[PDB]
Amino acid sequence: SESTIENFLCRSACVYFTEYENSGAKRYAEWVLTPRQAAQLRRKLEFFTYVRFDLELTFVITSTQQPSTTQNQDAQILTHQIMYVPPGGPVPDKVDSYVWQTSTNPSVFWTEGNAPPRMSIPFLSIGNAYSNFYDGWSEFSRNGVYGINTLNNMGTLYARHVNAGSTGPIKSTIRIYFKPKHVKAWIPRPPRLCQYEKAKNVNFQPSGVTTTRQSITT
Amino acid sequence: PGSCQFLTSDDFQSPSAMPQYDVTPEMRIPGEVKNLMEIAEVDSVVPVQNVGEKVNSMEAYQIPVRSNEGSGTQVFGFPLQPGYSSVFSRTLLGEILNYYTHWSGSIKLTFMFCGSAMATGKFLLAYSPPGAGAPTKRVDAMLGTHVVWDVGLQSSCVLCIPWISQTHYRYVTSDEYTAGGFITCWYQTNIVVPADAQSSCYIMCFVSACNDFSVRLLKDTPFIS
Amino acid sequence: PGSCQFLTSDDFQSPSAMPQYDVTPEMRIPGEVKNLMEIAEVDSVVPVQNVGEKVNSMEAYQIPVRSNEGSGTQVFGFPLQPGYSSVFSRTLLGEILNYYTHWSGSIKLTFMFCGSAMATGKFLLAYSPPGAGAPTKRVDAMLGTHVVWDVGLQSSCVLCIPWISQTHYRYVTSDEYTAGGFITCWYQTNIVVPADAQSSCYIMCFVSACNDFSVRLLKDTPFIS
Amino acid sequence: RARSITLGNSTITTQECANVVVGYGVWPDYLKTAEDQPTQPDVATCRFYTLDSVQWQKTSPGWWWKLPDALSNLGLFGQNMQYHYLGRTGYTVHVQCNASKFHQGCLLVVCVPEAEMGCATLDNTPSSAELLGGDSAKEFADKPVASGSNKLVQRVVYNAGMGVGVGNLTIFPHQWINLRTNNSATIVMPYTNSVPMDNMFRHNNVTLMVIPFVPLDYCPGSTTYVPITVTIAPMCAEYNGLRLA
Amino acid sequence: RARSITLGNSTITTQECANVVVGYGVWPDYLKTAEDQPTQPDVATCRFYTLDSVQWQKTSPGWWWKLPDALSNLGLFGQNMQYHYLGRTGYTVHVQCNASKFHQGCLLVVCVPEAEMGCATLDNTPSSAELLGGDSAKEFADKPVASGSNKLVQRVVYNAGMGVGVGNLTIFPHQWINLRTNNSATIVMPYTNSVPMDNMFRHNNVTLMVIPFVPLDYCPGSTTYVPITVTIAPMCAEYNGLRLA
Repeated sequence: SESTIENFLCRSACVYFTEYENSGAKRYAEWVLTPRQAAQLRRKLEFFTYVRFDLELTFVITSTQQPSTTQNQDAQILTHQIMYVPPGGPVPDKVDSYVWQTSTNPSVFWTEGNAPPRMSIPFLSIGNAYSNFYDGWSEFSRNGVYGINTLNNMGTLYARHVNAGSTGPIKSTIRIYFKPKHVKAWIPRPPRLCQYEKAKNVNFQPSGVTTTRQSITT
Repeated sequence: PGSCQFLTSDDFQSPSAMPQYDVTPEMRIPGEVKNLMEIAEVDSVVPVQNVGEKVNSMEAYQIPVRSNEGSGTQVFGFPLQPGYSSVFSRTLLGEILNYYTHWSGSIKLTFMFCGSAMATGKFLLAYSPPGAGAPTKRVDAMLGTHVVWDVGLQSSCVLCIPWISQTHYRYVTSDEYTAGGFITCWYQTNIVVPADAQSSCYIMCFVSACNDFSVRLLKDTPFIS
Repeated sequence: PGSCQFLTSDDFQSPSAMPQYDVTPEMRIPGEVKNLMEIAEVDSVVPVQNVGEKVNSMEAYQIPVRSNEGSGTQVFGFPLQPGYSSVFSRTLLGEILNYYTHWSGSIKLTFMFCGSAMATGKFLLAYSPPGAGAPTKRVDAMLGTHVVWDVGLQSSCVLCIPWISQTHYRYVTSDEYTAGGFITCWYQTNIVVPADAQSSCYIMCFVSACNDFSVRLLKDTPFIS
Repeated sequence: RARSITLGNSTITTQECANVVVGYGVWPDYLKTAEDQPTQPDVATCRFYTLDSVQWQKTSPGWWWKLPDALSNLGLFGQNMQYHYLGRTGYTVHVQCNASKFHQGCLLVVCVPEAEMGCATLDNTPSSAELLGGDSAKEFADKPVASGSNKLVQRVVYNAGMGVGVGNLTIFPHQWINLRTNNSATIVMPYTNSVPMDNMFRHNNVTLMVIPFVPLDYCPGSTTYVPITVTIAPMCAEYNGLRLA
Repeated sequence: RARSITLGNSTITTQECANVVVGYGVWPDYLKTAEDQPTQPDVATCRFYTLDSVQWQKTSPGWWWKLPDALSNLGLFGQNMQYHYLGRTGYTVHVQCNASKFHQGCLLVVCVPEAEMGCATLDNTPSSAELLGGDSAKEFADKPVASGSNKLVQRVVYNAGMGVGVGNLTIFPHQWINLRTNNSATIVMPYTNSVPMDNMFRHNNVTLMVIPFVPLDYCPGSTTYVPITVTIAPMCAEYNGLRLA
């Protein structure tokens, strides 16, 4: 009963943690949607070849007062904007760009001190199932990289500070949770055995089959 | 109390970021997984000879059998705990069982003698009950739950061990488990081969599951570093 | 989680700023648009000759045909991707298709020979399958899916190309698309005119859509600066 | 007694009992968008394509043949792949192995879908030359491939080049070959892919792996190898229509 | 094809055709004096007791195992004989022998009742040590045992130690084993004795003799022995009631 894929692949897993400020060089966050960065969830997803699911994104945004020497401070409430760029959509080159205003990118404004913001993304493949494993080239020409189908593109995620609250410096961290929903899986395949190296490929270092013992009669 | 809080394990309805978008209909792709138990019911080769450099090669799986010096000597032996045990923790069964904290059921074991079509012998596969220790000699093994396996007639012998359950919490590695049984093989007779036929032959083992298997309290996998 | 947040793409009920105000009833105005697909089904003149200063004039649309030096020479040619292609990205069809990221369907092409009522010739309209490259000669074009168009009998020839789909994400500009077909015209016979009749004549093309056309994932238009 | 199975021009000999292994309980049937996406089926393509035999010796790790790539050069299948663009097909492997009663060994014949191989160097991906072998099988390796600045596919036999345990490859449609009981293996593979039709030159649908778990052993005087032989038949293959609606 | 016969915990492999030899046309059934002589049956005792294998070589006269004595030390049967006093039992010998097609020989498996052995010295009787061998078979001899002042049991193979012609032992329930046809022998022995119940430590009910009439022969290179294997199962055994009327 706990072994159904709905009960095996529907756990809120943290897949990204970063920090952006109201002043300074770092002013926004970005993260191409891809589920292969967290190994604990990648290893569970890699039990099947093709998986079709929906995503529930939960963001935990917390702001800390950066140490500074600016006198006479009195902060206001901070408002954040999380803009989710759908596949084939314009992406911001800077914080105060004109791409944050585009209407086809469903951004969500959230005011500090409430329930965490949350939005649900539907199946975004132009095909019939996401492919955990691909045995081909991205392009017909030699230029195409091996094992990278352009059909598992889930989009990108940009976050920023709508306004600078106080006159002092403030750093805000954003944690992203991944929760797959309505999961269907096809063609089960063996577990990893080896350790993971990169997020883009299945490259690995050859390892033993299992752990050793004193003797065969032990 | 209990509202305006974010709990990781909650099932609520979420506002769709992109509505008015027609998702592609589903198609018929072969081999749809419904439950993880079906995966745990496929026989998987068991590395019985995980001794030294044997693991970093292909000979870890094969079990060596020699006609000489085996009047009644033991061929092999291992405890009967799938998950948490060097011989079974890496199979399909063991890999599924290393996700749950509580599991009980029955295990199926299949041995396939891989030798010439002209070799004949006998073996004495014995099953020790949980509390009882592994047998010291061939007689002790016979006075129990044995199966005399003749490789001339049958080329494959199947077992169905019951009373298999979780023996420890978290993850432990230990030889000779107290609450688990032991499967041992003894040379009842030696390998009898004619002229111009190799007398050194190998065996292989396949571990599966059964209809009466339960798995509860899913946790993290300990093989991730 | 998911409450007390402003999401741009949400459908909720809003409190009316001005209630108790009777809006004017609707009237019957001709030509009510129900879907954008109907607009994409009106034939639009296609600028085939978008070569140099031809675009900044009216001769971009007209295709020049000369009887002399055309025993088997090619008259014109272009890939078959509506949106993202110089020849079709600015028509009605292309302008509707530059709003969606995923579109598949069939395209209708109409050619109208605009010359004297006394001119006769033949043309060889060929359709190259997606993977296959554009034909090198008139023979290669004939050994495929051609249509021999006689301008003495018929003054207009219509085609219905299928397998038309999105070839790239975002916006790309490229001649000779890999996953798209090519439409080319060859001079089977030369233009035969009597005395006191111009032998230089022009053609025109009209691109439309079909009932089997889909458009999904609406995005921003790239023609806005 | 034996049998004969005539598909088109080809004829092959098989045992009365063949114990066929249908892939996922599904027979490779046809496809069940009108004028927008016309499709045309090809029949003569179906027939028995016999690949070159491979000699199985005592020191032999294993082999691997990509099912679409292997026939990319033989008959109509090799031709159709060059002419038509999109195509969907199913297969029927017929791995047969002939050795006397005085030989001993064991082989695993497994059809793996989307067998994405690894690379010696973690930074880059394997070259298509070291990945695709046409008109010839590719062999595994006993020891690990030395890593460096190269695009050599990882080919260790135990990791299988996909970085898994070679004892768990049974999850996929498979069949064992004990030289003392079974002498052949038949596996019918349906069309497994996310899309109804795919380009056949840019994507391998299925991969055929034959790995000997138990080493071949024989007494001095017997033939020092065993000629494994593979026969592939494309089943229910259809391609895009090149006509004009 | 083979078969499996599960008696209690034990399981044994046998041919589809076993040609069982019921002893005297009688199956070893139960017993058909109220309170004066109460009797209690034991069931778990029934099971397959596999004795140690014996290597049959070219120079091998024969063997002999006393059916009550052989199991006097193994499991419940060994225990019950020590606890209860009077007991009646029936047997089911399963002499199996495995050798290749390149071996040749012939064996007689005979169950002899009241096999009273002779003694080298006519004046005295054989010692129980040279007569009873527990957990190990006793072997015959080629040449006569030298007579003297000793209690050595006469063990010449031709006289059989009972002083008869070894070609006439066929009168008793028996079975031949030709290494080119038969590979095993099954003999079901009923309870044969003057009394309904007898003391099991003071009287041997049946004796099992296995004598090779034709010597084992093989060419240099084959295994130089043949491991004969004996399995005994006590059948319908009952013992005296230790209760109080």
